[PDB]
Amino acid sequence: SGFRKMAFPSGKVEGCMVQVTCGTTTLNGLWLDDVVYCPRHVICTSEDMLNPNYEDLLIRKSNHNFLVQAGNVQLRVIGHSMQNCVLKLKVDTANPKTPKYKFVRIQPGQTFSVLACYNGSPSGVYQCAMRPNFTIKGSFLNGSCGSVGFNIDYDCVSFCYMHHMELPTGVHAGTDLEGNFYGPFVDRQTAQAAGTDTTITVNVLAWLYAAVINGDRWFLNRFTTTLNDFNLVAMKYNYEPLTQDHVDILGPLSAQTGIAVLDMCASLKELLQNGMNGRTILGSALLEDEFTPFDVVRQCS
Amino acid sequence: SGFRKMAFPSGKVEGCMVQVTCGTTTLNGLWLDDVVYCPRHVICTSEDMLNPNYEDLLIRKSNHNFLVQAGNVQLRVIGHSMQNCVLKLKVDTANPKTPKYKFVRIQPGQTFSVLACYNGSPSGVYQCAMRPNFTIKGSFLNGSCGSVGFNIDYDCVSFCYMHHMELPTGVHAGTDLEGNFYGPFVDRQTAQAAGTDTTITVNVLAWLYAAVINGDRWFLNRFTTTLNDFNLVAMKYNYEPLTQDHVDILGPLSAQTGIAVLDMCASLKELLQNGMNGRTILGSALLEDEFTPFDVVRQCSGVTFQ
Ligand SMILES: O=C1C[C@@H](C(=O)NCC(=O)N(c2ccccc2)c2ccccc2)c2ccccc21
Ligand SMILES: O=C1C[C@@H](C(=O)NCC(=O)N(c2ccccc2)c2ccccc2)c2ccccc21
Repeated sequence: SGFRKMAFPSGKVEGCMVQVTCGTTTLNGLWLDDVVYCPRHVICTSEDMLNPNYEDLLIRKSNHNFLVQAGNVQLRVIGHSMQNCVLKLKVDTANPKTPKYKFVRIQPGQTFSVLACYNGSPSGVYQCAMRPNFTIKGSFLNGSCGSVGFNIDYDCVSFCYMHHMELPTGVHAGTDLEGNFYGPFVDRQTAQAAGTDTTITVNVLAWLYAAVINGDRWFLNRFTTTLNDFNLVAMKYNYEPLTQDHVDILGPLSAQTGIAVLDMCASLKELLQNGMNGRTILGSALLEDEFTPFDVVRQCS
Repeated sequence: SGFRKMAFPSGKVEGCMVQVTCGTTTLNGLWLDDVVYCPRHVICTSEDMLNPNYEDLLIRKSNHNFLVQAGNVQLRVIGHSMQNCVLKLKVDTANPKTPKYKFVRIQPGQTFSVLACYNGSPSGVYQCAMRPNFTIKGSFLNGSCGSVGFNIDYDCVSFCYMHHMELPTGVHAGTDLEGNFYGPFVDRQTAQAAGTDTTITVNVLAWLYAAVINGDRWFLNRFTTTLNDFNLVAMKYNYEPLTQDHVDILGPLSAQTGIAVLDMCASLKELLQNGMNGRTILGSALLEDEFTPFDVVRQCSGVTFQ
């Protein structure tokens, strides 16, 4: 019983964090096997960012210009290359603490744990969702660049986010570990902005189920709805559409509580229109959308 | 920018978790040097818990009646002893992943991270507070007993909590690592229940300071209050009394933001009496009390661990 914002244990990722220095800049990197991954903007000065030619900037760098340190030890850099917006530093030692891992690109709505680091050392761990507008709402300061986001499933780390920049609105932008940005962002100095955001409907439904597992019931009503009618209401209130896959993914929580998916949608429908009436669900006065149906199953069953 | 409920990195603690099995019961243990610490209720059958005589139960166990496993390697038990509500199993090898560590007893209102574990395998980590009523509002299922709570101080893990039971309201009770319970709970089947709880005032104020640091300023107003006047309103909404010590420890956040402590109390007074009128603070439509003053400073100043 209980329901908390729970992160993955971070130890397998802590064993991969390093510090990467190129000239006057230091940021974080991720050491897997004999490669260190970090944002390619490490190689840029402030003046370079106005109009960078990353391929030329990198031609003017050599292996010796990159200082890589794992705790107190310098790694020898023996090669360098760029894949999209990620720099890959080859080093002469494979990380002995390399976990089982994969790189995955996640969809909006999906959650992960962030290990916020500075200078290759950890500050803390917390859960984030990829927003529909491809930002995350993290907690990050200068020098957090190169911190990563991940999930852990049957002993295997799936890295899905590398942190690159904070946007003027105070939210965060980055890439997958193949170096492709999430959303319309770029690693140079230009006006760029996140669009309008929406609420992750399937996550809100998963959280309602969680509330029912923990004994909340007051929002269940006597009504039902169709998927198409629910989606008409959702759009008015800037909620993402709910798809049949979503319904299917919510099956297990449906099974466990007795509450048909469309009946829970009928509950949300009334909440979207009429609000929470001064009431709380699982410790909150707003509808929470950063728990997936898998986050809920993991903690509640 | 941003302000999250941030847990400690858990790697130093993950390397200490093991499984302990006695009869049909399996729960988690903490392996530090050549000792394994776990709840002593591991030695009890369901029959025994009505009125356990732990020293009579324990004297009847042999070393070989305990099965301790690190992963799927057996740690042979070579000695046992009880200290308060914790069992200490001496084992035949020292954990080579033992971090620097200390046992510390925390006070109510203080915060720590829980590493929730099942069958000796960590499943996740979250940050929570010790409630005024000495419970924790954790997230735990059957099997979680022996899971621990901790803080990190530079390179040192300060262990503060070991999980023993869920009470009937769905909150959590346990001990320090010397096996003394927080609060008036006991490790037997009783009708014990969670006493009346309050909101941790100082922590709410700390989080309003976090909000200001992050640019969320709408609840700042032109009024002030005295400490005594404030406490009258605190009493009515079931908030802990604010003391001059609490006022002192908000000193640094006050200095950083330029908002006097008693002006921030004036802002909270108004939020209590009026509510939020539809608005949010740091993404919440409720007043949050699980960040301490030091927690705000640590996150906002990018403190790391070694
Ligand atoms: O969460 C973060 C990470 C950090 C950040 O935003 N880094 C970005 C950054 O430093 N640059 C850059 C700038 C000048 C030379 C080279 C790179 C940048 C610029 C444009 C596009 C992409 C990268 C930060 C700073 C202050 C507060 C919060 C935070
Ligand atoms: O958060 C937890 C941990 C788990 C718990 O509360 N276990 C308690 C428990 O197993 N016993 C006991 C019982 C029979 C023999 C021996 C011990 C118990 C009884 C009284 C006093 C203290 C210990 C649990 C069960 C359900 C949901 C959530 C949770």
